[PDB]
Amino acid sequence: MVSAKDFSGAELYTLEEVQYGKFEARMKMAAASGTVSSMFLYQNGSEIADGRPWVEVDIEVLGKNPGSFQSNIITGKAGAQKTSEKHHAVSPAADQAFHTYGLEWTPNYVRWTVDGQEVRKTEGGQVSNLTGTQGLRFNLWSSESAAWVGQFDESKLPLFQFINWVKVYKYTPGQGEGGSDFTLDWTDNFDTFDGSRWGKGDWTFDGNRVDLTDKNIYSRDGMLILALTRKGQESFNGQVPRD
Ligand SMILES: [Ca+2]
Repeated sequence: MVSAKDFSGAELYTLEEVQYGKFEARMKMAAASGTVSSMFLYQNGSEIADGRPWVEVDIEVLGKNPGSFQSNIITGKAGAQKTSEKHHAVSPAADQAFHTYGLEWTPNYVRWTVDGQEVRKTEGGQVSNLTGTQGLRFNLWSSESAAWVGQFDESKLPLFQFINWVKVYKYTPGQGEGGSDFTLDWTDNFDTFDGSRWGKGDWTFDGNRVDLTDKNIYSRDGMLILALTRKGQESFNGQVPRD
């Protein structure tokens, strides 16, 4: 899908969705005023305004402040969303080093972790409204809401978000591993783009100044790269960072 938008971004998403689990991703985020660099659980179809419930859990690095990320739980329905934005410091800055971002989802709570340390845990409330299944996604784009992400600093493009690896665990309460309540299910070390596991976004949405396209996701040197660039300049010409 293609529009006249001058920029292209990326959205990586799992082809399958699941109910509950732990999701970890080792990554280095991208950040410039005006950008959004993320990791989120998402129930496909939530955007359908037919009275259907919205189910989503977010980790979003807003480009204007690379030293922190916003957490969020989105429930309710399209046009009538219920949110819970919170902010958490990340050191060193999200775009300066790799960190391990974790999301835990059970029937009773959602937990956010950075390098194994909890930064947020929500129990009940919106967690009870996270029904159904959710897929694991990551995207990199730029919001037209200057108040949320800051004025768009186009001069800083191109930008790249690097994903070293992803681990997904099944929710095994009381049956988990090492005493925990999660059992490792699968891991992707991104030595390749595995199309049997992931999809690449190929759409855009209002408020996004970029087209999400398949040309903005690729792998090199054990890293999955998400690119935010001007249209036609999606290729990465640098050296992949080491973790
Ligand atoms: Ca890797």
